Amino acid sequence: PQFSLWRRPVVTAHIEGQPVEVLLDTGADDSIVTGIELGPHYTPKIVGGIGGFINTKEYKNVEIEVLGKRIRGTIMTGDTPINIFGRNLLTALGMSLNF
Amino acid sequence: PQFSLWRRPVVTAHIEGQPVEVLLDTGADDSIVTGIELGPHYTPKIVGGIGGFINTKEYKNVEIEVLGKRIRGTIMTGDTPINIFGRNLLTALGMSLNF
Repeated sequence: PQFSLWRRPVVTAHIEGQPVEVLLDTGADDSIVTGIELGPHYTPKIVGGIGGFINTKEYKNVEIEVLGKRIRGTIMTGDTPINIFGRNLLTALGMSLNF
Repeated sequence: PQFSLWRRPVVTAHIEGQPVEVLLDTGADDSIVTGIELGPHYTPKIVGGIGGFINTKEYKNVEIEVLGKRIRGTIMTGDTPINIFGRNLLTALGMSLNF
């Protein structure tokens, strides 16, 4: 199936059974969400975006449900204005940029 | 043809005949580049990214060459750490997010 880019390629994912709205975003190496609690077990980060950097909490082998797929993968949590699924999760999902 | 997301979907565009390396990025509404002079004729902006906002110069019906296509479209210029072609230019280019 497909996403044409006339609208934001936005979707609903359950991370550990909580549901979040994420933008599928080719331009990110990682995936940052806010709004969900992933717990105690993390290594911190610093991510760079357009206008600065933010402080995030890095979580590995995290349960993700999205597009009728069950995936395990790394997610960061922090100060993001929008939730993104970066290229790390799109490779896993089997996605391509077609033209 | 296609971009699988194992590598950054990066490409070379000529904006007004100058060549720039751009990341095709689904997660942007617009396209911001730095490094090129587009001239005097602009309306300013403020774009929001992850960590803040930046100040940009908005240019319309700008000549773009990329992927053996000649396109006209809006580009912003400013403080971007990476050059991006947002969803505004990918619709024009005939791109889709396939899975």
